[PDB]
Amino acid sequence: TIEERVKKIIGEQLGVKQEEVTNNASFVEDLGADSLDTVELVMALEEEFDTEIPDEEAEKITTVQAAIDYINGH
Amino acid sequence: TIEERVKKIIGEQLGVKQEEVTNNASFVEDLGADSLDTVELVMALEEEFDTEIPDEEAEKITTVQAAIDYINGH
Amino acid sequence: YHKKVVDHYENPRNVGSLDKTSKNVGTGLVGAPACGDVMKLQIQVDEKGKIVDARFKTFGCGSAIASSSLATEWVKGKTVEEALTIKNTDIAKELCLPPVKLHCSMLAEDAIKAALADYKLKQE
Amino acid sequence: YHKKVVDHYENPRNVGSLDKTSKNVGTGLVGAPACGDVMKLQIQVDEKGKIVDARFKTFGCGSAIASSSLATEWVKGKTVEEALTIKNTDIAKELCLPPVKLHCSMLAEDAIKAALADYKLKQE
Amino acid sequence: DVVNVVFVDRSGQRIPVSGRVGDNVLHLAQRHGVDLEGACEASLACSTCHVYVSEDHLDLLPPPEEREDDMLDMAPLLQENSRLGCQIVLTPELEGAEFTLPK
Amino acid sequence: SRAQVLALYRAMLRESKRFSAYNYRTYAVRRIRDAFRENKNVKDPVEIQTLVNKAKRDLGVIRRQVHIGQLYSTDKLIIEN
Amino acid sequence: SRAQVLALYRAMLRESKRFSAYNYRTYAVRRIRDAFRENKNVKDPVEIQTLVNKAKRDLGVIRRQVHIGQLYSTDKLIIEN
Amino acid sequence: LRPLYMDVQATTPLDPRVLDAMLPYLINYYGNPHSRTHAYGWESEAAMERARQQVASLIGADPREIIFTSGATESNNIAIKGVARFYRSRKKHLITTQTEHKCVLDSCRSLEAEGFQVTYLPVQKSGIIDLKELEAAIQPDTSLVSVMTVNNEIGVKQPIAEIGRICSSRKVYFHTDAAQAVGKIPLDVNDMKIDLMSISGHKIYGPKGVGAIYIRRRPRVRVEALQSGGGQERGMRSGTVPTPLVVGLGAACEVAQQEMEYDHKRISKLSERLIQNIMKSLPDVVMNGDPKHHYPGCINLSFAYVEGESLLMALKDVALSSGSACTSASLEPSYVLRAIGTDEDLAHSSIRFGIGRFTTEEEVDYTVEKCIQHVKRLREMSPLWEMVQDGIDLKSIKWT
Amino acid sequence: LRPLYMDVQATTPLDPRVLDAMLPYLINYYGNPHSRTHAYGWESEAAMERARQQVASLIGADPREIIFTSGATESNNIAIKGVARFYRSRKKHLITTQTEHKCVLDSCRSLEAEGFQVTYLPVQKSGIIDLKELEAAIQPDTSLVSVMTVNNEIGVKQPIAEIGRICSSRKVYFHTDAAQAVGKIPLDVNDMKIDLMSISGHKIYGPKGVGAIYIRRRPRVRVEALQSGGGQERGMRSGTVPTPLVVGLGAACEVAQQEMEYDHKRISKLSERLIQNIMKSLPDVVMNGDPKHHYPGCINLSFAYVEGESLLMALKDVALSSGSACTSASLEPSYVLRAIGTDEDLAHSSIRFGIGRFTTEEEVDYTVEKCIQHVKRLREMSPLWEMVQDGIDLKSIKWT
Ligand SMILES: *P(=O)(O)OCC(C)(C)[C@@H](O)C(=O)NCCC(=O)NCCSC(=O)CCCCCCCCCCC
Ligand SMILES: *P(=O)(O)OCC(C)(C)[C@@H](O)C(=O)NCCC(=O)NCCSC(=O)CCCCCCCCCCC
Ligand code: FES
Ligand SMILES: [Fe+2]
Ligand SMILES: [Fe+2]
Repeated sequence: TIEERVKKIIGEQLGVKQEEVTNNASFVEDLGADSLDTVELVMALEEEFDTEIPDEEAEKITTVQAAIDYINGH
Repeated sequence: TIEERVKKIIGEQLGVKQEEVTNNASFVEDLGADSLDTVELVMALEEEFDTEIPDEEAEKITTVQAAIDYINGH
Repeated sequence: YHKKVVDHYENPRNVGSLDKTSKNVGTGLVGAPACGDVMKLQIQVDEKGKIVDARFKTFGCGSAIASSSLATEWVKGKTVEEALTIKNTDIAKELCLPPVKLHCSMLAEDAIKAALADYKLKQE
Repeated sequence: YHKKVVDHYENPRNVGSLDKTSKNVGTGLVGAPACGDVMKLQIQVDEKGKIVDARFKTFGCGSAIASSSLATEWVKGKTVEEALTIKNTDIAKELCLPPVKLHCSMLAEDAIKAALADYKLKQE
Repeated sequence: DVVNVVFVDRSGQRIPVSGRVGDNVLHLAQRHGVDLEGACEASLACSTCHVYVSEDHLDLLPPPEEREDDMLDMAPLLQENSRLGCQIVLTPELEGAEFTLPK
Repeated sequence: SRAQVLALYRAMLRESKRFSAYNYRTYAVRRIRDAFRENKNVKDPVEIQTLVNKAKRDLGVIRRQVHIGQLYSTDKLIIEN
Repeated sequence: SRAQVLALYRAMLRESKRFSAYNYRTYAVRRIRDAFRENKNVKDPVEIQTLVNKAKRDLGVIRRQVHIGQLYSTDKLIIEN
Repeated sequence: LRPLYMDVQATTPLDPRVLDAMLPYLINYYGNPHSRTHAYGWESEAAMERARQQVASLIGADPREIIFTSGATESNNIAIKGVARFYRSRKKHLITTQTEHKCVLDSCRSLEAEGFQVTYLPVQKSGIIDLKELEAAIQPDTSLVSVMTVNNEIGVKQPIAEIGRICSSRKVYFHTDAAQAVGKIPLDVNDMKIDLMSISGHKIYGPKGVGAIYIRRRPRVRVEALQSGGGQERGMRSGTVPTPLVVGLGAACEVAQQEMEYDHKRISKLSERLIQNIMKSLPDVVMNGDPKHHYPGCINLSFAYVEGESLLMALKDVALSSGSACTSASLEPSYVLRAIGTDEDLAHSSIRFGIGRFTTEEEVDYTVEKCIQHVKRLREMSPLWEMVQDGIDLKSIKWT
Repeated sequence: LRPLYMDVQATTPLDPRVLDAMLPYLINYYGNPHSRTHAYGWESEAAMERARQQVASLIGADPREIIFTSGATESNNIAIKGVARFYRSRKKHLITTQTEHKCVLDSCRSLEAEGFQVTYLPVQKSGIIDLKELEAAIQPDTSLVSVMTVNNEIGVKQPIAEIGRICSSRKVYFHTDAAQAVGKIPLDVNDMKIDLMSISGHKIYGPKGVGAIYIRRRPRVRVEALQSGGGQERGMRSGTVPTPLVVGLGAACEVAQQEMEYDHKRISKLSERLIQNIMKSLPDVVMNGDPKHHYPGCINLSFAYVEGESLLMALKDVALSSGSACTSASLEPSYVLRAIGTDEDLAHSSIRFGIGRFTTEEEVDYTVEKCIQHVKRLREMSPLWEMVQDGIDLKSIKWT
């Protein structure tokens, strides 16, 4: 399941205990993560799902929902 | 001039004194050159004229006429 | 490390002990901890003159452990007289022990002889 | 090698010779103490007590060639008395010679002094 | 056929020993009470028969064998006059030779 | 200069993950993460430029060493299984 | 043989002409040419196969060293101008 | 699959930043640095001087005090033998400790054969020398004192600064073998009053076959050269200077100066993790050496009733070292462990663990797990363990 | 643009095949070859044994007779000092030549200070020693004879096999410095009856900082160790063996063995080209050393009435060497050229050209053209040339 895998990746990267991660939680505001955390989260998504995410779409990925939508679409 | 440059390259590579090279002299039968000589002549042509000669056309290049035709076409 | 020695450690055969009170059990205990090699070779004799069970416990290097294991394996199935025939040269030849490791074969032989002597003395 | 030494060799200044038969020319020819360095320094004097020309030829190292060239350049335009004030420390300061290279400067000073002595002896 | 040698125990005391040709130095010492070990019993594996040979008589000995030299280079306190006692054989050329036991 | 730092950080991480040797790979990822976390609050623009130049030299070294370690590579570690 | 040898010869020459260093480039080109001239009249198939294997191993060495010399390049010689 | 490397005290991997600095001189700048008439020599010479300044900067010295060698073995030989032979006419006495490296100990024995008197200081059970014995061992005839900074076998640290103060008060040259300390703990030759110091390249993630010795110039210390030749390295070490090697050594020193604090805190964390996790799981495990004067990167443990070589052979997926006579070609028991008063039984049981610049928590955890399981298996095979668990004292038992 | 390299006697560029063999041990196989308990050490030890076999194969020896060193300086010190000290009780006399390398000459001078007697054999004007003088110089208390194979200054070859026969007949150990000969001219230690040989890695397109010494085992040559330590290399050289360096030395020896005949033919032709083209265009040019017993790769020419370092300064685009005292740090004249009876004036005019494995015909022609032009420019500048061309003899002229 793409949903559970994406949520697991985000939880393992940002230490959200798998409970705080929701479909409307932002990477920076809701969860505790700076711009050095989100670069690595995006790269971990690229590692798990083989996809060279362009810089524009990477900076568009700011929320769990955005990452979910990108991974499901691609 | 393409003609003169090709003739000069062939003469320098095979030591034909710039006089023996004609438009119907073959590399092996007419001039004194083996296959080791040819791989070096074709590479010199590829160095002077920037062109990645395929193997199929390189094995077709057996005479001065063939080399001139290939260089002029490409 | 040599393949035979590594196999002797990685696959144990007869690691254990036996009852010292039983009249049909001999016990060998040779080497000193200060020296760094200690072996406990134990044999069992049935009603007739045949060895039926053997156990060992060895404190020492891989070569000492292999030497004790091979000594126990070769001891089981023989009689007292045939067990006395085992020399350190055979153990060293089988394990391909380099000259620095010749103590392991000598001390395994000494453990064999000590166990046999204990059996005879206590059977008297 | 240093900038000035390189320039003094690569760009000749007064390499040549002067007629020894001429009465108005003094010639020096001196050598190094502990190496193969030879300098020929020749100065010329006009009717009045002024040096109008000076030429050198040197068999030696690059620093020696540079020292001779600088000595000729500094001698030109001076009088005998003003030239006697030239010392090896000044040449060394201008060429930035390392400690192993002061033999060239001392040779250049000796050549200057020898040529001036030759001028006085011949003009007597 | 009698050859007289001198043994020098570690103390430095000189022990004159009389022997005959065809004997072994290590054993001649053992019979005459010299503290030379012969631990490997002349099988060329111990270096305990180590001895220093006198300067004059050294070249009169036969050149050592390959295993004799292999044992010597491990033998402690090696010198240019070192041989192994279990390989020297008494010969008429060895009269007056002095064997010194290394410390 | 936020964009240049986020881009150089990403380049340096994606570079270090291509090290063939386990020790070098784990080291370069850990060090870069720790070094950029160490300098998150540095205010002086001169110091920030000096750090960005050292990071560029560091990235050049990582590129050359990753390539060379690809040219001469060996078996993976027992922990990597 | 005629085709594989001629293919290996062309590959070796192509790779050697990419050496950054003048000494290595010139030596490699000359050595390859001389060796192939020396072994042109060999008749033993086993000897020919052994020579091909040796040349393949040298091709590998040439590829790796050309790359590392491109990673670490210097100025050209006074004679190349 | 290759085993994990946990043996940094034996040698270190090359730092990629060191290899990167080295490669240009292995490809293009191949000139001889003592060629003084052309550009290959000039650029090689410049690189050599740059590396010399890097080493001096790491240890707080002037560059003119750094002499490149082929390793810390040669550095120790130069220090001890050269100082002793230069000052032979007045000073015939040397002082060192019983726990020194063997290059130092063997140089001292060769001098003792050449006519010198040598005192070998004992150490306490902590592995640290006692300064009163050091003070009482000094003669008007004393030339040199040689005490190492970090022990290569158990990781204890000697009071180097105090030793140097005492030596300067008594007017005796002080040498320290720092081959296990350079780039790992802070060092300052002027604050510790050090006269000679040995440095090794491949103990600090630099290349093998290169070293350095620091020789003080104010006040001037002189040595008698051991290697004769053309007077290179100020006349103290003749031969061609290996430019790629000294360039690598300088690069490693610069990297160490930049990375020391970060490395030390990480290595301390990892060493605490290792020791706690092993002690928390196995009874009768003992650390050798004093924890209060101890470098975290070198951990030496004894596993009672299990032989060190047997445990090492069991741990076929982790690279380590022992202190067993059995692990030696000469069947030599560990003299360091003998000197710190270890029971001969527990000396055959010691294992050395190394944590360095590239160790990960993953490897530390794997090593601890494998060690726990194999120590349990070997104890279940040990007769000594059987007797100990069965209410028997080892000392009272007769052994043959 | 960088200058051309014609200074191969000083050092060589690294062979790319050698670097290709070396790099795996600089990246992945970094273990200590003396580590006996794990796979890093096992693979390092195996690589070291392979290299030892390669060197022994090049020189025709048993691999057990090869000892790795840090260079030919260390090899020469081990040979000379070790033999002299080991056989001290009976043999107190040494023999070498006046044209030997300074590592050898300085070892002999230090032994003279140590209480030994040293004879320095003169050479004939060809640079070759007289065998009759050698036979006359041997005493009943002679320990060692040391003659180099190829001279690094003028490239003349000594009659090594004849010298070895004489030494074996007189029962005297024979050492040869072969640093300039290994991999370039044929060597067989058994055919030449050599007892000790020095080898240098960076003279044979191998890495710097490594070497080897050959010590015969049948009959057994023994040496007294100079570097004390842990007993590595059979106890003859203590310290950690630098695995990447010894692997590179082995690779260089294997490549030299494969390449030697082709290299020698090519180098002889290029040397002939250089010499003939310089001689056909310049008068009063002389070759130092006999052509009949000459290694073609080392060419030594004196350009009369031109100073060597000024010529070198003119040839700024070609890296060369000179025997001029003005190129020395200590203002030291060329003792080799003094020994072969060269006038000092012509000894200050000496230029050494080095032709090696990677030299090219274009480089040779460029060098010849530049040398002709600059010698003509400096002769036009020289007072010696002026007096000679003006009908004057240099000897008769007074000099101050
Ligand atoms: P985000 O939450 O917006 O924050 C991102 C940054 C850090 C850019 C932001 O916090 C910021 O603007 N901070 C101000 C100062 C700043 O950006 N500092 C960082 C400077 S760059 C830096 O620290 C480089 C570190 C160098 C890496 C060396 C490691 C290489 C190892 C080599 C061995 C193989
Ligand atoms: P053409 O007229 O068709 O002839 C070409 C060939 C050679 C194919 C032909 O003459 C032929 O068939 N001859 C029979 C033998 C033969 O094919 N010889 C080639 C054998 S392969 C060989 O000799 C390779 C040599 C190895 C090159 C090593 C170069 C080293 C470089 C190291 C640089 C660092
Ligand atoms: S007696 Fe054992 S070696 Fe001679
Ligand atoms: Fe000069
Ligand atoms: Fe044992």
